[PDB]
Amino acid sequence: SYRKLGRTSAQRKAMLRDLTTDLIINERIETTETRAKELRSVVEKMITLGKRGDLHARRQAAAYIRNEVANEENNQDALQKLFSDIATRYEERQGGYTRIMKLGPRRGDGAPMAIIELV
Amino acid sequence: AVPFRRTSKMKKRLRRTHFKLNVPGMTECPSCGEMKLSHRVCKAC
Amino acid sequence: QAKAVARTVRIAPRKARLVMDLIRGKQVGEAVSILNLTPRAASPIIEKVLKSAIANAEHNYEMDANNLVISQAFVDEGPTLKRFRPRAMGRASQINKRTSHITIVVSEK
RNA sequence: UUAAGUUAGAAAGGGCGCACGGUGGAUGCCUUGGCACUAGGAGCCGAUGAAGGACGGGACGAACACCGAUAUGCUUCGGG
RNA sequence: GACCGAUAGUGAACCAGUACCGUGAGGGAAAGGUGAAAAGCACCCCGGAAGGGGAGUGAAAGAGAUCCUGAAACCGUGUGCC
RNA sequence: AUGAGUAGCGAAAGAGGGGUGAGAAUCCCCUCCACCGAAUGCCUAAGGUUUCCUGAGGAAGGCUCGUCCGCUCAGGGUUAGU
RNA sequence: UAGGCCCAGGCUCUGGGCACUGUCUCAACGAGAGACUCGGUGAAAUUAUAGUACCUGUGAAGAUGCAGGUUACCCGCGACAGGACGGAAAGA
RNA sequence: GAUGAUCAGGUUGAUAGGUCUGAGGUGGAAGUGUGGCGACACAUGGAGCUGACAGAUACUAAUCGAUCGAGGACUUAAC
Repeated sequence: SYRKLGRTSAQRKAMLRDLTTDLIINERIETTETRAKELRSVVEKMITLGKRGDLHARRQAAAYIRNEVANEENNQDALQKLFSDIATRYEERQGGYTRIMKLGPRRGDGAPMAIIELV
Repeated sequence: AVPFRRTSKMKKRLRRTHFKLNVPGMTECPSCGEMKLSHRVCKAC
Repeated sequence: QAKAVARTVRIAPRKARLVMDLIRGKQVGEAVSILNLTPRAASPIIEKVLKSAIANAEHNYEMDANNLVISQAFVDEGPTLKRFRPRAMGRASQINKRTSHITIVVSEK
């Protein structure tokens, strides 16, 4: 099935949306191991939506991506980055746009940490 | 639910026999000689 | 043989002995890696004591850092500090903040 | 080789003894303080402001002790 | 002083009628010991520090600041026999 | 000492990037997200008595941590004929 | 967020009818908090010592510890509530 | 499956995710065009969307490694 991640039904959705947008922005994220394991699927689905490029997929993506700035130099939205920069980079891959690398335990709570990045 | 009697030393030591830690699973980094957890990362290794 | 002791360390002895049992008897170079990769709160302290013992072995007795092994490794009890009123947030009484003396001895094999 | 018999050793941990430590302040030595008396003194202070205090005073923090805007001291007469 | 010697002797050998408790009258503790002399650890090493290991002082450093002696409960490490 | 590394550690929304630093889940900044709004807002009493500001700090204390604090230490700070 | 209706008598009480339902026939699934595992911290009641099986008897109250027999490799973790000479109780 | 445990796999491989194609569920998406004063209706068009289900596909992750684990006692008898 799917993990509940210790949240309620709405907080889980909010954290997933936030992490997806953050990974789109920064190209590489550090978070817990299970959060990355659950984030992989949604971020790959949104990359798949961006690879289409039509208006319908653009609005489906917009109904889930946060309103944040990718880079201030060109006044570029995260959605614009998704549909212009990444979709062009992964034009030949059939799936598997991410990779998780395990780091080790956190000091505060012993949680297992992991880096999730775009290939 | 009240301890009828104190616990002797020998019984305490016997109960504490499974309360111990495990040696970690460590491999040596191809480049470098650092040791990391298996399936963990260390290019900086 | 060389020794290094850490006195009145703010850690419960029973929790430090769990790691002390892991590392004793091992070669001194391998032991550091185990301490680095164990996720316990006594590891950093025991690692500092072990590094101090290794240092004394080279700067004071001119023994080599290789060919060194952990001979003795134990944890003793230190003076206990008594907090009589954890009434702050807690409803408990006379909490005991325990303490430890950590000792490590190394020698040549 | 087969069959039928005997025993040994094994320690995850534990028990007894021994060696070595930690903690904790009994014990032993010691005395700055007390207790019970003895022999002498002296048995009142105060509106010319008492007993007891508050606040202050040092080159530089707080406190004790000393002192009172002449404030960590003034004058005199003696001792040293 | 055929009186006590730090749980004793005053409640008080130590900044004690203090700290604390109570609205108040009032109740009322705990707590002595480095060394002959600070000569109280320059300097080197590990460590952010604390704390250690050398070096040095000292008769003694296992006399290093709750620093004379240091028992028992309690907590550990090694090992002979089961 | 035992119970025992046990019961606790209460609501209630956070996530990432950067910084500082020996060390970051917990401190600072940014971004988005979320909660109150006849209050969880503004002022001003009673009461408290320096808790206020700046720098330093990592003994102790803060139900975890701590580079942070109502904690510690040095300097400062309160102006009326209405 | 915010009352179930109607027909009665007696002044609020007793009614009656309807509506409605997990009250139950009889329970099933789902959400959260705790439980559980991992990292940090960390108490209390209680406590003669203890390597502390069961049955049938014996016995100053009711046998783990007395006699005779029957069973049982060493050490844990999670549950149950049987004993708990646990506490509540209360008759009396 | 509380945790241990059990079971399927670890790059001569389909273990899980992704992708592609399906199964089932909901039910006629966005944009555009048309009709209407308007709320709306029709066409494009069983359309769009789709967690835990199936088959292909090494695209991503199961890397490298480390540890443990025998050398088979004696007696008698039949061979």
